[PDB]
Amino acid sequence: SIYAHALSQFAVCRQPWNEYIGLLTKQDSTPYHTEPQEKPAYRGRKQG
Amino acid sequence: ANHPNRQSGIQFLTHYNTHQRFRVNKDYIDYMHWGKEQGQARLPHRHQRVAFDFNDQLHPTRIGYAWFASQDPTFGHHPDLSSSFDPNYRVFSHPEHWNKMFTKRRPGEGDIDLSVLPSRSLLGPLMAHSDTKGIPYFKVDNRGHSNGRVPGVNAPFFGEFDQKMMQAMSRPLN
Amino acid sequence: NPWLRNRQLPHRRQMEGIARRVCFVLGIPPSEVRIRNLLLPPTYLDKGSIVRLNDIVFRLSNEQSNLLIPWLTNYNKELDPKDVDYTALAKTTNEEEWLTL
Amino acid sequence: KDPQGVQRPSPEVYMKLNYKNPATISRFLTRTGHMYPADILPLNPEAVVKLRV
Amino acid sequence: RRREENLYTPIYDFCHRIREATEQRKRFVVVPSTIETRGCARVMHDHGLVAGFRDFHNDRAFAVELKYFQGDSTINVIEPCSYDGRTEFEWSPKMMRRLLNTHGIHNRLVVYICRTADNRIIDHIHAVKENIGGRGLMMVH
Amino acid sequence: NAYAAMELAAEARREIHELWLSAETALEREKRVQQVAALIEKYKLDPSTPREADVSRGLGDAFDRLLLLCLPLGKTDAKGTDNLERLMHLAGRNGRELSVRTIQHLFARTDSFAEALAVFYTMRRCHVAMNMEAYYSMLYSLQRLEEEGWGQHFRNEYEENGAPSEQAMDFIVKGISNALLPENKPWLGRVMFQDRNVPDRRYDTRDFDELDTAWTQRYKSG
Amino acid sequence: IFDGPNVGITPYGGMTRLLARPETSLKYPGLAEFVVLTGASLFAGDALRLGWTDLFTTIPDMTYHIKEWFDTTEHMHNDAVAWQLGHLLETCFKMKE
Amino acid sequence: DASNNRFFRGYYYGQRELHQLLGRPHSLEATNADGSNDLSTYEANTSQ
Amino acid sequence: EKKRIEARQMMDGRQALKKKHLDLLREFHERQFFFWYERASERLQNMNLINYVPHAQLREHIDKELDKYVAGKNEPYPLNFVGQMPFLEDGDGNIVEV
Amino acid sequence: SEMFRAYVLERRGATDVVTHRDAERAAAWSQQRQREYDAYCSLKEAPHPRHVYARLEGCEGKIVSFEFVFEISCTTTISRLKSRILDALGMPRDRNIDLGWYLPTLDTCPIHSDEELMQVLHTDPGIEDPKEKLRYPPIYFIVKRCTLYFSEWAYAVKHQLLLQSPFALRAAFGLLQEVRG
Amino acid sequence: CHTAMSVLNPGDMRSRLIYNHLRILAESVASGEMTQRTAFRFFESAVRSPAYREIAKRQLEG
Amino acid sequence: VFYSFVLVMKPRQRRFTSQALREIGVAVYSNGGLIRSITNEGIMRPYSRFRDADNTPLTYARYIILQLDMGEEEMGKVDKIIREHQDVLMALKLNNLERPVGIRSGNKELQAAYFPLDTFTRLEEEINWSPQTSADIYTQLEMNWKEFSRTRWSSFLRN
Amino acid sequence: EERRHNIHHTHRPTRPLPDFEEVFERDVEIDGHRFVLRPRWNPRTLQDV
Amino acid sequence: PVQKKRQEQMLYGVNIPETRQMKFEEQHPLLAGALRKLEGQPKGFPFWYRKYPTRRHAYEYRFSIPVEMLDGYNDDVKKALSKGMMSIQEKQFAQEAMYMERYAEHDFDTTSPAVLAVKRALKCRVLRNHLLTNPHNNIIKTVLANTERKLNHALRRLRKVDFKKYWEIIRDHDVQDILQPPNLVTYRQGSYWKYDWNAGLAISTNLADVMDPR
Repeated sequence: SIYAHALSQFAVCRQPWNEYIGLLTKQDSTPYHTEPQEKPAYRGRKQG
Repeated sequence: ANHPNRQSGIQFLTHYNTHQRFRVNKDYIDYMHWGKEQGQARLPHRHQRVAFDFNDQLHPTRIGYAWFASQDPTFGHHPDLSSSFDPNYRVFSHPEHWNKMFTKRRPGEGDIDLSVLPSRSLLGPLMAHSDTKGIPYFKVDNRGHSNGRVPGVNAPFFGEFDQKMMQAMSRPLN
Repeated sequence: NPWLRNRQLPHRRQMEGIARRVCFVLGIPPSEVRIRNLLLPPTYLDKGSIVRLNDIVFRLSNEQSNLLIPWLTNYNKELDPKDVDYTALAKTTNEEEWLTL
Repeated sequence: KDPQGVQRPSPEVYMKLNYKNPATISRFLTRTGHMYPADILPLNPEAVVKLRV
Repeated sequence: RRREENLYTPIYDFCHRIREATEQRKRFVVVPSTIETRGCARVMHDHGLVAGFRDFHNDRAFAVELKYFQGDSTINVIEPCSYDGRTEFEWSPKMMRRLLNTHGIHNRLVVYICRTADNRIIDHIHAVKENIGGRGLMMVH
Repeated sequence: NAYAAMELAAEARREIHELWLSAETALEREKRVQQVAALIEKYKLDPSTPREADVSRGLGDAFDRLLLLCLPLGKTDAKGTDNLERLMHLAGRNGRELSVRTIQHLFARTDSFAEALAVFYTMRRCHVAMNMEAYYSMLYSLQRLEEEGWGQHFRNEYEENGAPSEQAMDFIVKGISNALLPENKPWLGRVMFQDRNVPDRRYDTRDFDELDTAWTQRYKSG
Repeated sequence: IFDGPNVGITPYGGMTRLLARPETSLKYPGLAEFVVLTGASLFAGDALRLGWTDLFTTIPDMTYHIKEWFDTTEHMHNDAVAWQLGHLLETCFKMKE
Repeated sequence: DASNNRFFRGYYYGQRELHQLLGRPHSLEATNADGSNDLSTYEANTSQ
Repeated sequence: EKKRIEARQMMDGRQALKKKHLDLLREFHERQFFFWYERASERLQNMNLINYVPHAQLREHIDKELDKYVAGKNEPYPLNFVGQMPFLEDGDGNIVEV
Repeated sequence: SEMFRAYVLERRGATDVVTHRDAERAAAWSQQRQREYDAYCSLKEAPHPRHVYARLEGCEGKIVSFEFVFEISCTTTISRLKSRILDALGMPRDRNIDLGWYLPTLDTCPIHSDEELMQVLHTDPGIEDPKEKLRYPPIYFIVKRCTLYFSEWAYAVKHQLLLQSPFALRAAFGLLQEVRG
Repeated sequence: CHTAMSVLNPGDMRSRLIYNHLRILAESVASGEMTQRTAFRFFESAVRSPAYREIAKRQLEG
Repeated sequence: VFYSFVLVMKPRQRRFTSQALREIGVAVYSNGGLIRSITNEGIMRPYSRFRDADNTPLTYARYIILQLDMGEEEMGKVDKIIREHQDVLMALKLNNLERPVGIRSGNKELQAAYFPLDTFTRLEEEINWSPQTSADIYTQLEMNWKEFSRTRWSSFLRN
Repeated sequence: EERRHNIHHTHRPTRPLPDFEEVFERDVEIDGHRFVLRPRWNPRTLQDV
Repeated sequence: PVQKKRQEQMLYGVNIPETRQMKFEEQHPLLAGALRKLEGQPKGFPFWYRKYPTRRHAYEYRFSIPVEMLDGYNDDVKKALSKGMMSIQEKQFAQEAMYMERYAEHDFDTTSPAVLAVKRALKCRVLRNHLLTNPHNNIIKTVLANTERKLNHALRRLRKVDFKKYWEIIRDHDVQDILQPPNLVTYRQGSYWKYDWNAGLAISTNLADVMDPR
């Protein structure tokens, strides 16, 4: 743009929701994170 | 179907040239070592699937973050942009690739093709090393992304992310 | 072909090129050269095109034009609705070159 | 993580998997010289080819 | 692969894809993209048998989105009219008019889909409306 | 310490700009080449010079316009190709990479063919990693050399006649017959989807100057 | 962006009313002239504080969720409708926690 | 002919042979009510 | 008639485009050729450093080699391809030092 | 290939040992390269006397120019540069000020640290019109103000009110006060 | 027990809504009107709140 | 390399070893091929006793490495020449040296698709590592890379 | 670009084309404010209206 | 005798026709002028690249090394990349590329009937002599028969594309044996001529040049 320039100084950045919601205090938090074990899958009609 | 070699069933939802999976001469499946993450060994691998579930993710768009500048400054790597993703990826299958049939199946025996798995040997990177920088420095290639200018990949991305496909199939009312 | 028009009128590279080539051959000074395009309707010729052919390409003041070409006064032919846009051309990006002409 | 090791051996080893490295052959066999059955000591198929050769 | 086998149509296989992806309760199917196929798609989306569809001007394929209700599909059964391409079934206006009638009550439940002499893909109800006969494609409800 | 090196480099660039702003017929091929060699041997721009007290660090951007001040090589000796590869070698040491704009105008500077090859070979000796930029700038320069040869031929034949032949005309229109990287198909000469033709014509000094001055005004305003 | 004296015209689109509500004169005296004269953007926060609108969300692709929430919904009686809509509003678009 | 008579626009024996002879591109499920996807080159370059 | 003029407009367009594609493919090939030359030149430079035994130099070389282990020297001895220190033979190949 | 044929057998103490006949030569080489690296890095820190252009970001055009020596060995130097910039701009020295690099590619970077700043000096040769004669190579900085003052703000808003069609400014004010009633 | 311990994230169980779900299903396990399996599969598939998982990402990690 | 050999030979009096290697060399030159390296090694003690023409088993034998460039047609001739010589106990042949096992498997080569000229330029030694090779060559290698890469063009563009 | 190189887009055209030099006035000075580029309004200043 | 002659002429070596040097000179006179200056002196810029548009185009030295790139190197290297040093498979690819170049209508052409016909003709000859030596590998009996069928197709398409190249291919490689209609029964029903109806060239002739249509 040639001139929006006046607008640009009082212009507003867009707020950081991704990490804000990342860093919200959570009720599942754990001192040391553990990844779940692997869940049971369906191996077909004979296996269940 | 109780016949052996007919066990892979009838799947239409494959990408192959027959709807009968057991006549397909391209990819022979492997019942013993396969199907950790796909459930059954018959069913297509995650990257090859042509039909998609409700609460499951679908295929990542390949790249081959700069273009998100207009977005939330925090927003990380969009879960569907993948550096390396191949729809054509040969999964190692023993009955194809390591085939023990003409042998007594003792420890070393069986015929193997090595063109399947990417080489972990040091020989490759030693043999080919050069003062001239790589292909990307040299900009050897024409073309680019095959769809031309793409908002996620080549050019910058503005407005909104739609991760469900809701706008991507809609019906023009006009 | 509305398809084949988009290319037809020269690229800027070619206009630069032709310009300095004329500068070489004719001896014309490269300081003052003005190289332009005039692109006419496909199947016929309207008033506007003839006016801007008479006026600009050859320099003709209206009196020597009415002298030399009397029938221009009775000539009303103008672009048909179907033929309006022959002038307006599709703008293609440079990373798009493999797709559209 | 590797049911059938594509990780074993680590890269440099491949270099020495030729005919002139008795030592480096030997680290993949038994005390008798036989190979290990696939599901005992799993090896990258490259390594099995180069080794039996 | 051999002689006695049926000769498949990208209608036959269109239908069996949709059928099978309805059985495995998938939300999207990738499907062959020819003319009467996306015709059939539009017709089904009119009658509300399908959640939506799109053609991306991809050459081979386009994609349909399936609809489920009360735990199962919106599609009871979907069957192609012809097993071969070597067989071509013609629907008289009276036949298509018979389908509509269930012992004296007008019944639009089941949908049958046609080519026309005019290259349009229609349901049997519009066809009957203007009394044109058309070539059979499929039936779905 | 090396602060002194930089100061003397300020005197250096002062007289580089002094001689570059000449750009006159008073500056002949011979004169320019020997004036340049004189500058180098005054300020010790050889690769022999130690890392500290190396005069070319503190010539910013005066370096490349000193570098392309070498380019047309006078007719005395094959000595000329060395002045150039002195400068370049220093660059290789100091860490300053050669900008593509710089070497595009560098080929745009070339008068004859063997000279263009001389330059390409020179930067082969200097451990410059060849790109598609290098290659295409080279080809472009060859092309304008021949377009120049034929431009000359036809103006020459026009002078002894007084009205142009039709060959002169269609040469003017479609350019060189069977050229590489031609104009009629613009999509060929490209590299990053940016079009590469700087080298297709000669540039005066004020052209170069125009580009960077434009850049500077752009900064001072927008 | 309510602007257009910047393109040499008077603003159009009705937002003028919103700007002249006695409410806005109360909360932000002078803002009305600020936005009408100077073309200047307003955002979520300020639309909220002026009470122009009540509802706000940070959820990705809200549209899908609205769709599939109203698919699981059942009757058409205006009690049912009132509750379904209202519950949707309260859970996402009204700001708590 | 193939416009007013349904028996003509039957593909896999009549129309297929014809299109192969005349050199149009054709297929099972086609655009034209015919086997034909498009005109052949003679038909595209010649006003009949 | 109208249908045919636009059908051929489309066709000629498409044929034009596949010409353009043709130029692009040629051009791509040249490109990856230049690169090929970059690597290949580079390798052949290194192959120019190989000392090939010519027919004139044969027995000289053979004998310089048979004397590699001559059973006495002042300097450390080179190993094998199997990485062993083999038996040091004197002139004429008798087994002198083990 | 003549590297790999170069191993050798020597006795150290009581034991037999295999060694590269050239090992220590390669060691001397790598050592020299290390010392060169050091010279080069140390020289990148050595005093850099460059001309400075600084453009204040905002609707009020101003560009400060001065000659400045960058001493990049012993943060404090960045803040010396900032203090100076402010001295020329006419502001107190406590302004929170973001320096940024204006690239010749027309891009921009922040500079948070000195180790960076050294590399902005090194990487950009400067781009200058020679008719204009500077004693040293210039650089081009942008200066972001992390704090607007009221005076500043009003300046910006005046700059925009002056920038749009007066007839429509006056008109639209009329329109607002007519809707308002 | 299963409704308390066998279900990850059964919403907020204090809210009158999910509470009434639980109440009704319980009274239907007693008095044999439903099978435990059916009542449990009911309980987890009961309607809670739009975009439920994405609201759950605002509280729970796993 | 194009081809390689390991030649296990009976440890005779030197004039005989020189003669025999001249026979083999002349058998290569005749057939229009070249010799990259004829490498000598000592008299070693193998794991298998070998018998020579006299059927007298041998505890010791001299090892000799051959590296050749031929056509594959008349290397047949060279081969049945070599194996038929009385003083060559064994010969093992390596034909795999242009495309060895470690390359051209699922885009393993960066910046190219199977560039053949890499392993041809090379000698056998660096394709197949000998036991004594340690981390030390990792240094030597690059002092020989960087160095090379500096002087190549300068040295080539001389003439 | 069109303005320079295309006659049919400048002289007596079908539909009008804007001219930069006409739209904008370069380097304006108004009461302590320096405008690089300011558009042309016939009542130039607020005082003038 | 003819095919035999083709194999002997592949075996001992092949050559690029100076046809290509010629058209290289008349098409790009500048580049050939440069190379003309630079003979014998080592080049760092490959002027000769237009002469070899495709990787496959350079068959005279192994791994697609154009002749003039070999200028400043050792002559040992020159003997190392020479024809005599090719494997057999490489040599076949040589014969194939040279012929494919003779009948190609543009450089990157493969799919065209002429090119196809020639490549299949060659492949067929190779497999044939192969089977002459080592009698039972029925894998290659089968591959030979399939190649032959695909050759039959390519040729019967050629004679309706242009017939003189068709002719001289048959005269070069001596395949008239696979154009012979298999058996009288199916020939009598006009299913030998029926072929090119299917292939779609049945009307392709463009009379007016030959056989006045009146």
